[PDB]
Amino acid sequence: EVVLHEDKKYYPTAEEVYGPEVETIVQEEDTQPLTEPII
Amino acid sequence: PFDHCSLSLQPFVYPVCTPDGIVFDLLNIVPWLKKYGTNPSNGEKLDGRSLIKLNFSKNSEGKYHCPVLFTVFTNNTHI
Amino acid sequence: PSYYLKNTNAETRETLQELYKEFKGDEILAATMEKKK
Amino acid sequence: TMPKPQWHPPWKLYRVISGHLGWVRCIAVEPGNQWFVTGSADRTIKIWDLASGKLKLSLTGHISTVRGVIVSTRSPYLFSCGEDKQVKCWDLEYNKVIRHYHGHLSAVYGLDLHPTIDVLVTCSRDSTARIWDVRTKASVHTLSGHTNAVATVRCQAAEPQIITGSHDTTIRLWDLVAGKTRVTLTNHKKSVRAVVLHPRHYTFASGSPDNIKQWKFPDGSFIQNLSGHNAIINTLTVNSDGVLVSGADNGTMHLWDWRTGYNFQRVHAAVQPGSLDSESGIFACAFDQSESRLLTAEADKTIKVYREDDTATEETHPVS
Amino acid sequence: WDDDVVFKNCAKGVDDQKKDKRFVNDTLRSEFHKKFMEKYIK
Amino acid sequence: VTKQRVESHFDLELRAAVMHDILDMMPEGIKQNKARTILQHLSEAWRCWKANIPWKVPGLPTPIENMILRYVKAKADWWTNTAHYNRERIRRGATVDKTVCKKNLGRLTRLYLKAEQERQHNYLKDGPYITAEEAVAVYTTTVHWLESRRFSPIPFPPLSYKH
Amino acid sequence: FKEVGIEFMDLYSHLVPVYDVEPLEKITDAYLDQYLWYEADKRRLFPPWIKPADTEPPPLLVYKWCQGINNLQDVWETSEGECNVMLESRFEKMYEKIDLTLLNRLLRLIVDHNIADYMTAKNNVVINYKDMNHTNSYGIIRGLQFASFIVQYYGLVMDLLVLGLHR
Amino acid sequence: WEKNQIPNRRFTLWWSPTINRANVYVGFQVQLDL
Amino acid sequence: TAQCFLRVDDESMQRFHNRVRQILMASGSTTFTKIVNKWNTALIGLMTYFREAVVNTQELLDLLVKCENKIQTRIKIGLNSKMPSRFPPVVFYTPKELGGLGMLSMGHVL
Amino acid sequence: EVMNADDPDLQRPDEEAIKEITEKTRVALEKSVSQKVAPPSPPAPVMHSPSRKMTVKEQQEWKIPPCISNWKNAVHINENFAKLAEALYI
Amino acid sequence: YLTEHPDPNNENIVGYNNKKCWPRDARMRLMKHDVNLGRAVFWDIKNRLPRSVTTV
Amino acid sequence: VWRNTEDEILKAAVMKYGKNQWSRIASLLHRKSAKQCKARWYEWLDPSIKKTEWSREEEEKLLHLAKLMPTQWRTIAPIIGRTAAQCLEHYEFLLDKAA
Repeated sequence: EVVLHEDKKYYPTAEEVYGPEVETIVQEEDTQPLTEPII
Repeated sequence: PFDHCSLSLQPFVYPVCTPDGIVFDLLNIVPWLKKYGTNPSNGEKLDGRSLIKLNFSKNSEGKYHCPVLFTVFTNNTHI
Repeated sequence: PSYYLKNTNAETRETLQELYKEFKGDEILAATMEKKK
Repeated sequence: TMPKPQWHPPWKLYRVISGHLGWVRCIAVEPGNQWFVTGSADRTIKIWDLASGKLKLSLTGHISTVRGVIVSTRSPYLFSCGEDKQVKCWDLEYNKVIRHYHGHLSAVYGLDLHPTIDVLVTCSRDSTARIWDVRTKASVHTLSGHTNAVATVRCQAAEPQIITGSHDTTIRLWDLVAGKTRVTLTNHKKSVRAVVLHPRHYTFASGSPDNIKQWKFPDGSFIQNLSGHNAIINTLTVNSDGVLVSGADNGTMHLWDWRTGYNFQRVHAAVQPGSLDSESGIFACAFDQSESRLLTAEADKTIKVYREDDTATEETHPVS
Repeated sequence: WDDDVVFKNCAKGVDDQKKDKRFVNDTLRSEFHKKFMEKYIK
Repeated sequence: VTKQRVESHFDLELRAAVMHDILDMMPEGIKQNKARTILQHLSEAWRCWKANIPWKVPGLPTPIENMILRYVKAKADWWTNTAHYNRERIRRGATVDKTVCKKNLGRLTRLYLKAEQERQHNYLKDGPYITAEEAVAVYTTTVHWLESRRFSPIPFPPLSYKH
Repeated sequence: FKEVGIEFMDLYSHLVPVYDVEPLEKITDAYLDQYLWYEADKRRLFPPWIKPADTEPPPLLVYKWCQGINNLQDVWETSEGECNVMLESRFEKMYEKIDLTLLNRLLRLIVDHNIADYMTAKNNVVINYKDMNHTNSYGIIRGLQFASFIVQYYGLVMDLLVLGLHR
Repeated sequence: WEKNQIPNRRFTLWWSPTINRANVYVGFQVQLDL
Repeated sequence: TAQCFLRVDDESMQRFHNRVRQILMASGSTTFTKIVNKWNTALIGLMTYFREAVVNTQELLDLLVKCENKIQTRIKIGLNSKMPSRFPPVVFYTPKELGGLGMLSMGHVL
Repeated sequence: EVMNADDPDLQRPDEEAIKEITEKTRVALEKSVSQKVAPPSPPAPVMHSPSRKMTVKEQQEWKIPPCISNWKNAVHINENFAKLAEALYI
Repeated sequence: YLTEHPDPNNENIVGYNNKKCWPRDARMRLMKHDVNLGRAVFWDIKNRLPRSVTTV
Repeated sequence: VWRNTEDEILKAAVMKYGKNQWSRIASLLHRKSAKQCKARWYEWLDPSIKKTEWSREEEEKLLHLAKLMPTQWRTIAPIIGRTAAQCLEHYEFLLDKAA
């Protein structure tokens, strides 16, 4: 087995729906602070 | 420190070190290695046998001092 | 089954034996839980 | 009825980004193929490394949707524009707004920086467009006349310098300096949202629900009616080798060759995990600078990245 | 001691549950929302 | 645009975007598809999303329904994210207001009650999570304790009761 | 029974629910709750360590706890390598996870079956808020006049789970 | 002490001669002409 | 044999501060008497419960003075709108038998 | 024609012309901006397509049911419940 | 506990939380015997409560 | 309790006003409250309340459930499509004819 309510996933996964090769990314935050120049 | 454990992380009683040098006690890492085939120093698998006995000198006060050099060991000196 | 379950006592052990002896599938909830293609 | 159409190898999806919390309305590429800018309805503006596909930065400018952005190739400037009635400019060494060109009356819809005269040209749902001095916050012309929201603009050095297509289903070509209407085309039936200018053929195409149409400069000579991708079209992007891309509203992306107008691929993309299919959609496209890879910002918070297909031959993929 | 307790270790194979590394494009079920609700309702 | 007119504004922009998009693509109802009525149905779909009631009006041309779902999903997600943000302001103390306090309370409860309705129905569909072994262990162990405490079970309260 | 109405009260830092029961059922629950506590006390159900107790206000509790720690045996000695550990936590969701039927059996162990079925059934109602509804069939409704007795009970149960009957 | 309508006008009155000491506040001498 | 050091805890100082913020926000229509009542009451709800950890907590004391002085400013902008200088304090700290507001003060000390 | 008739007929006139015109427009733009700083046109013929009228099929296929509003006026049971209750009775 | 969750790189220092109101010498000090005891005890406690009924 | 006159006024008021403004409705009849109107409508009046006798299969389901989920009638009654009142009294009746 049984799945507690916080442990259940109703939505098929990204690797499930896209395939083997698709290099999927997730990004919550940045690699920089606001000061450091990109230019 | 000089005499502080890796697994229990306090005063180690018997020196029995993995061949690399980051040392511990056999009587300490015994249950960890027996119940998990690897150790805390490295995630990779371990054989218990190669952990070899070592004995550190007792000096005038009882301090761990170099057998040949007699110099006193502290938290910093090279081992 | 009785993994996760250190120290089975006598009457729990008994109740569990008797349940796994006696229970087979029900119908009302099996129906409760066809689409013309 | 045509010479046998050339053979362009197909395109395959390879890398998918999911970082936004709203629709991804617009996307642009940096001059040197190192990073691309995204502006969303989440109100963020997010800069991403083009290689590692990693979010290099995010910046919280606007108040509502960012409807369009553009990066300067003559400066480290980045100009944003959104349905907050406002247009902003960012310095990208200190990552900050540096001037804001007030003036429109409603949602900006799109804009472009003129390649040589340092002005902006922005189109707005307020039935106009404007020409902005870069630095001094000066608007020299309210290019006016479209009977409704000027759904887009593109600007170029040669005459005419400004093409704007609208929901009036018309297209209008303007003289920049007198800021006056020169020419109109009115072939279309349903509103026209996407206009694109060829790099080396002095021509340009416009898309609408009916189908694409093609025109020859500077006059507006109709050329060659392109049909097949019958869905609300949102961005057209054209490549070096004459590959032309129509991103539709409902996810269905269609490819053709610019010369013959030969629709040679339909890609029909798959949505993220949690997004219902009805939320599928394409909202903008852009080839990289080196034109090897292709970015598409979709209507389900994702950025899909397609690559030229290497295993393609004339027999793997014939032309018909 | 310990001779009488009822549940031996239940956290044997719970290897961190990488839903917190999934990304779900669906507001009312994203992990951000779940945790924010967990924080702000009692 | 200023925090007062943010809501009214964004609403205007949304309704008009809907008008442009579909009621220039979907027609062939060419005269006027009773757009005004399709927008009434927009509003009603929203209302029902806010009240957690499955809105399912059957006779709708599926592409029109596709549009409406795209747009309500947009708007509701905006709603949520602005709720997250205002509540973070109010917890950070940043500012005061007599509206953006009551408004956010309302929004935040509605989000909660939606989560709950979900979690109950999930429990029913996924069966008691406390399997049977755990149930029997707990039960029996309680009984052991009570009996070992000679605890006289309380009896239903007699009518002519002293107290 | 009828249906209860919910609404949140706001402390700016975390909302907290606040229910509303019908008046008749209010009165009945109030009585039942005084009764249950009066007996349960008289018969010494709740052992001592279940401690929002009647005899001491919380600060006196703190003092009691300190000096309790103090009067242990050799507590401050660290010579031979002893270590003391004080740990403190929450149960992180007890209300929302009380399971109705099993709670019904655990009450049948304590009161007679008529009282028991009253309590369990009352915890199963329709929760209103201006337009939304549902039937609260998993958790427990903290807002009914005898939620306190049920919570302290379920506590004692999980206490026995943590300690183990011996200790 | 007491062992539409207005706010605490009574409190304003009763503590008047201290809340109008012109030393405190500072500014005009706008006396009521009547 | 040992010494216990008390000190009010964060969560609790925080909920104090929120109670005061709640006073300010919600009461714009109420009279000064009602404001000062809600203040008095929050205060003794803090002191007469904590009672020793308080004096031992500098940071709390800062909070107390800040908040007090803040509600005195709220009644002051109650009269006029022009902020006035000085302002004799008696009219706050005077018992309500003499027609003051009788606000209980915890701040004047260093 | 619909083909590749004349590629240079299409090819863009010379960069040199763009530079001269760019400077011309730049100065003209300076003149207008500096000066300001110190019944529309006839309807062009609708070069349009004809409509293909609305059949009955799509004439109803874009019929929209009216607004019948629930507001506007102006279950499945898992079977393990069985296991649980049976076990507890035992 | 260390058998059950071997931490190889000694991250048990960062995950820990100690009080940040007090001075330095009044808070909890990070000696590895201590921190490991800290987590080992709590983990033993949590292991007695079925996840499905409650938790810590 | 309810009298047929109040009952009819309820029918008409609901079918006119929609299920959502019970304040206006209860304002209509005297000695009737909005909460009561809502309750009565969903309990008895609304047409979806199926008013017949219990099939053998319906009683099988009822009995089986009330054995499965003790005393939770507002949980059961949707599963067999009657009100809590119907399920409750009718289970009482089966229990009494049995004993």
